[PDB]
Amino acid sequence: SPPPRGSSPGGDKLWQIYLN
Repeated sequence: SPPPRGSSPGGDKLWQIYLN
């Protein structure tokens, strides 16, 4: 998922579910 997080809605959403 996009590293900056808050640069892509789905990116941050599936970030917090993937690395978090």
